[PDB]
This record gives sequence, C-alpha cells and structure tokens, in this order.
Amino acid sequence: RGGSSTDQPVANPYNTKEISLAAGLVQQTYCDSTENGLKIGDSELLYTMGEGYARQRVNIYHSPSLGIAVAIEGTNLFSLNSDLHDAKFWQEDPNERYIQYYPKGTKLMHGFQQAYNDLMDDIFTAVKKYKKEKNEKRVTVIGHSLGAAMGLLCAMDIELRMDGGLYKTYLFGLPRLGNPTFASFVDQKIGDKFHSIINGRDWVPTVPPRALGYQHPSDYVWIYPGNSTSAKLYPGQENVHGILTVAREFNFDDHQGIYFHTQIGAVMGECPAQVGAH
Ligand SMILES: *[C@@H]1O[C@H](CO)[C@@H](O[C@@H]2O[C@H](CO)[C@@H](O)[C@H](O)[C@H]2NC(C)=O)[C@H](O)[C@H]1NC(C)=O
Ligand SMILES: *[C@H]1O[C@H](CO)[C@@H](O)[C@H](O)[C@@H]1O
Repeated sequence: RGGSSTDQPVANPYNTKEISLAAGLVQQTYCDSTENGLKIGDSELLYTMGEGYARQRVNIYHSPSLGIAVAIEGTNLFSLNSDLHDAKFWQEDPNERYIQYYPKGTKLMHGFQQAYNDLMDDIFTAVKKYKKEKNEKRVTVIGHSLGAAMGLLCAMDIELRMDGGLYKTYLFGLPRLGNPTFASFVDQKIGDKFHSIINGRDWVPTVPPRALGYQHPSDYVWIYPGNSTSAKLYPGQENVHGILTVAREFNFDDHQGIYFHTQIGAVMGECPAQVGAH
C-alpha cells in the first residue's frame, strides 16, 4: 500500500481477443468518426465527439462482447516529457462532481482530470442514450495514452456514479493518474474489471514519476518483446520485476505498436482501424 509488489510474474490470464478488439476500438479515435454505421471487430460505431485538437475524440460503440464501449483518444494535447514543473502535472482533489465518492486525500493529476471533466457530461449522456437504446447493461471504457489515464478516471466515475456501474476497462500505454490512495481505491472498486496493457519498451507508463507522488493501480500485462504475443502478468502495484527491468526507449514506437494483432498506431496508423490485421 504505497509500495512495490515483489511477487513473481504469472501467465497472461486476459482475454486476448477482447484486448485485440479494444485496441481497434481505440485506434479508431484517431480517425474521423461520424463515418456512420462504421464497423470495427464485432462493434458498431454509434456516436462521436471531440476531434483531438481541444478535446480527445471519444467514440461510443456497441459490441456483443463488450457492451456499450467508450473509447478515449490519447493524442498529445499536452506532452508528457515536458517540464514536470507545469500546472498540468500537479496533484489536486477530485472534481466536485464526484469527490463525495472517494477516500479522503485522493489526489489526481490535473492535466488528465481537467481533460476528462470537459468530456464527462457528454459521455454520461451518450452512454445513457445508447444503453437505453440497445437494452445493454455492460459499459466498457477504453483508452490509449493520455486517453488511458482519462479512461481510468472515466472507468472509476462510471463504476461509482453511473447506475449499473462498469463492466470492464482496457487501458493501453496507461500513464500514472493518482496518488497511492487513488491507486489502492481503484484496486478495490474495479480491481477485477481493470486491464492495463503495456507494449515492449514504451516509456509512457513511467510518467508522471513516483517521485511526484503517483502510483499505478494493481497489475498490468506486459508484452515482451514488443509487438509479439508473449506476455506475462506483473501483479500488485508497481511490480519491481516489470517494465523497468528493460531499457525504456524514448519515442512512441512500441507505444503506437501491436497489441495482440491490432495496431494502435495513432495519427499515423490505420484509419479506419483494423482489428486483427497484424
Ligand atoms: C512495433 O510496431 C511499431 C509500429 O506499429 C514499430 O515502430 C516503428 O518504428 C520506426 C523506427 O523504429 C519508426 O520510424 C515508425 O514511426 C514506428 N511506427 C510507429 C507507428 O510509431 C516498432 O518499432 C515495433 N517494435 C518492435 C520491438 O519491433
Ligand atoms: C518479494 O519480496 C518481498 C519482500 O522483499 C515479499 O514480501 C514478497 O512477497 C516477494 O516475495
């Protein structure tokens, strides 16, 4: 609790076709998306907002396997290896909309919370529209990169504040989001709903750093080598045996790589996204 799990890596328990799929659903947030009727894996694109310039694109899909799926783009509205003194990187209390639901002393990174906050009323409205419209009780939140941290917060919000709560969340290249209190609270509200997938030598999962008071929730699955299908699960928070044991590269190569046969290539990858293409 605040610590670093020393536990041994296990086989990857996650459903890889669902990981594959969610990757597709999020790659698509980098493409224009009221291309109406669009189809990605088992999924129908239902709705879209934002555009990746002032807010992240968010796509709402419907999926037989993942329910109503909310995907949050993670383009670089701001930069994660810029000057770690900027207001973007400061910890702050939960927004007043949902502070009532969190332990006391939950801190969340500003850049991520502000960016979720400019989308949260619309997301909620849209998620309710299409739940009612498709008689669907499962809500899946997906994000990549900056969208991954936003997605974590969104997934928490949905669990706490939305009726029916959360089905699952798949989170790719998840930057850190909250303090140890936040990370532990995630473990307990959505621990078993939580899926954090890291590819190769990706650096993003290491920022903002722990020195500033940030802590990942428990477990990720780490795909090494990058773009392969070998993956162990590294359990507990901030597992000493994981990603840091291999040099991080300081570009977005692995970051924008192949996650169980689907490439999340971002602005420069597949549009529309192609589930299973690789
Ligand atoms: C895994 O896949 C990605 C692309 O999906 C590879 O990254 C590319 O690498 C070259 C230089 O290394 C760049 O000029 C490209 O821009 C990269 N593509 C993207 C989309 O970023 C990556 O190197 C592969 N990783 C491994 C370990 O083989
Ligand atoms: C790694 O080592 C720690 C303490 O060093 C144990 O608590 C843990 O369970 C693991 O074996």
